[PDB]
Amino acid sequence: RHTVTMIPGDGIGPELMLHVKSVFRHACVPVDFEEVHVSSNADEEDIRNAIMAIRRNRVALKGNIETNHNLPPSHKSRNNILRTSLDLYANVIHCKSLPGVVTRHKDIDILIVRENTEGEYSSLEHESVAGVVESLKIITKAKSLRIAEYAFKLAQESGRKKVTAVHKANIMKLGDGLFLQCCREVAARYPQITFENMIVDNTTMQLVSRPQQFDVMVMPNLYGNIVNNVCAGLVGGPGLVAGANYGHVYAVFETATRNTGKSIANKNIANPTATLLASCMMLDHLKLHSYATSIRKAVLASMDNENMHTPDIGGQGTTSEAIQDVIRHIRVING
Amino acid sequence: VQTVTLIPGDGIGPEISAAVMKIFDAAKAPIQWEERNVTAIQWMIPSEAKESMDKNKMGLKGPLKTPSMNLLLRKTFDLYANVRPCVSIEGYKTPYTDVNIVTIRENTEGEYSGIEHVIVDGVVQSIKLITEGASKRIAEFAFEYARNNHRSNVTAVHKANIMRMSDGLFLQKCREVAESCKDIKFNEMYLDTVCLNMVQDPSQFDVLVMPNLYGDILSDLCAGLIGGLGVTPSGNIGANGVAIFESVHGTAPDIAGKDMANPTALLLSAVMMLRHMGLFDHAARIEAACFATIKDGKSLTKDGGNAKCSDFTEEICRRVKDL
Ligand SMILES: Nc1ncnc2c1ncn2[C@@H]1O[C@H](COP(=O)(O)OP(=O)(O)O)[C@@H](O)[C@H]1O
Ligand SMILES: [Mg+2]
Ligand SMILES: [Mg+2]
Repeated sequence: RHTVTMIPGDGIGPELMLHVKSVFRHACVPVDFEEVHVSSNADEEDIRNAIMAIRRNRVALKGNIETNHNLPPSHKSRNNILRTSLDLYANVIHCKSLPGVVTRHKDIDILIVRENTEGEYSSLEHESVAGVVESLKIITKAKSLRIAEYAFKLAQESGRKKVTAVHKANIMKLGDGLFLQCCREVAARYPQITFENMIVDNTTMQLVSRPQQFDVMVMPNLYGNIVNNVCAGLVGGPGLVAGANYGHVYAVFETATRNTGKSIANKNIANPTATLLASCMMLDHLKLHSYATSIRKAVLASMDNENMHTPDIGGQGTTSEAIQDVIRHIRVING
Repeated sequence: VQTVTLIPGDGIGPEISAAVMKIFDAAKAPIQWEERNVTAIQWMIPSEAKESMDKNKMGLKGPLKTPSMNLLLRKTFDLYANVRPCVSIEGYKTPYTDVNIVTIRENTEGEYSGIEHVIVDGVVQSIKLITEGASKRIAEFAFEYARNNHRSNVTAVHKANIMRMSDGLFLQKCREVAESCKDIKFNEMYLDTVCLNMVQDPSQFDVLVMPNLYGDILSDLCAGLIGGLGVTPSGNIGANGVAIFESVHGTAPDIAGKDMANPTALLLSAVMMLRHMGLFDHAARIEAACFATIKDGKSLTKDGGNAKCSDFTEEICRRVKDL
């Protein structure tokens, strides 16, 4: 039996965490969740306990914390505090077109590896003189090498054939140029893999017109934020795609797009897919592959049936009907 | 009858300018073309180009080959507001059909401050600069644009959750202006969410106002929804009533003389130019003349079928004459 940290978060997090437990109970998953809560308090006591809880368990499942962006810069995104404190440097999402969820684009299969601890999320900011603010984007060789090493290893291990570095180095010559140089240093050790690069501007155009061209994509923090959401939106929105946050020792799992769902919370219409697919991602990490596969095949099987779909993907069903259907498809495996 | 400085530029630049000039004349447009050759000297643009612009106040720029000429022009004329109206074109069809978005980008500042440091070896610092003045200015223009172009909504795009001080200040200015202009409906939105919803349902958006890096990306994003840079108008607004309107695509050196080019985008930039001046009648007539030509869809360029740039241009002239 494994003990895993659970941070319910705000919005749809808690209600979906209940459904993850239902599914686990039903599937006889040998995983116990130690829940830890993160309030809106300006005091960082709650978030420090969450860090420590993760240091202990090394694995967490996580909802999104809402950030009130009207408060002072002292009050930092608890989400961002967690991944930097835990040094979960690699955000990984796999946006693959789902057969049952028809969108404008098909045959999408993108692995996005995003630097997760650095760049413009460094929270370095000052006002030199009244009405003049400087934000310090930080790019280092250590972290760019590290993320490129991951992206190339992932491609090699997944049987992928191309890595694409997304950047803005024609304008950010030193910053994004350094990141891009580290991708090339690593590329020299993976001659089996094709290395290309694309400016973040042009990438978004390519994603909305011909996203079949992309395979593995590797990039700094903010461009990752953009490409993740674009690619998520292409395959049918925020309810479908699971996100992973890997450090050397720790690992936290979440919905790829990282949304609260504040405005749909407590109305039994949130899409449980992304959250469930994340729990399976966590099970694979814990080496519980048989349970991961049972739940994942159940979840994906439900997506083929349009009657089970929730509003966010063109349907009319509730969360609980989708979970009912997921559980039915584990019954046929389970008994 | 007014004069407008003309920068045909390079490659296919002359052809598409010649096509835009001929359509403007075919449509009886009260415009004179003071042709001009922008180029780096000593670094400056030539005194004749500088003088043309301070005189005429209005310009048209074809694709310029490769500091950057665009960078140069920006600092010279204080071009602070990049505007890109993206609308779906019937006939040149994409998976996105309901599109009508204006991307309003702060153009001087933000992530493109040009300030980078090697703090220590293997550690680089890039400065994103957000000021009170520039943020207030690009806000005021966005609200002014919506009024003068009859738009209902203006959305401020940001990442203030992460970059509190900088994006929060930018956002602070957009709020103040919105309070002084309650006849336009104002909402805030995170860049990642905007991107997320844009690719699912782009009809939800109207006018997007934002800092430099977000605008640079979203403008290209939107442009990709409507079919690319080859069909996209663009306009830059400067200090004391100056404005350039460009073809934002490449010079296409392959087909420079072969007459396979496509003037649509520069034309639309010219239509946009006319609208800014106040010649709405001529603008709407040429715009409609273009859309109808594209809609027929047999006499299209390689960019398309196999009909030449001249046959396309003549088709515009044929129809625009018959209002
Ligand atoms: N699981 C989900 N199911 C349905 N809609 C969702 C889901 N997650 C997010 N959304 C919707 O996608 C958008 C995500 O933005 P949002 O919830 O506001 O995240 P955030 O609070 O982090 O900015 C919202 O429209 C939200 O209602
Ligand atoms: Mg969020
Ligand atoms: Mg651009």
